[PDB]
Amino acid sequence: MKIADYGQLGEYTCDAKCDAEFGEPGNIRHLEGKTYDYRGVFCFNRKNLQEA
Amino acid sequence: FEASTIGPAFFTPQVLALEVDCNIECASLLDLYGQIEVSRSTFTY
Repeated sequence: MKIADYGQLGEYTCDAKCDAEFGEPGNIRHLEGKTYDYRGVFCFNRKNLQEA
Repeated sequence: FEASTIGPAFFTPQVLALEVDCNIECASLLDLYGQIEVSRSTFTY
């Protein structure tokens, strides 16, 4: 997971007002990755390898 | 590392204990001849 944002909630308001507003809530994101592979191959000649 | 791509230094040949010699020496007639012993550079008879 990752917390992208927290958002804004609440504000200072005039006392005479009798209600309040809705803010803009934050955002959360789901992320994922991957794993990679390394490979190779090599070959020999038996007699040459044995006599070297 | 194929043997056909690297230098000869990586392979040491087997050392054999034999030698080839075709030379000859003919038989001698020396023992037929008469033998004489001297101790000076000249002689008389």
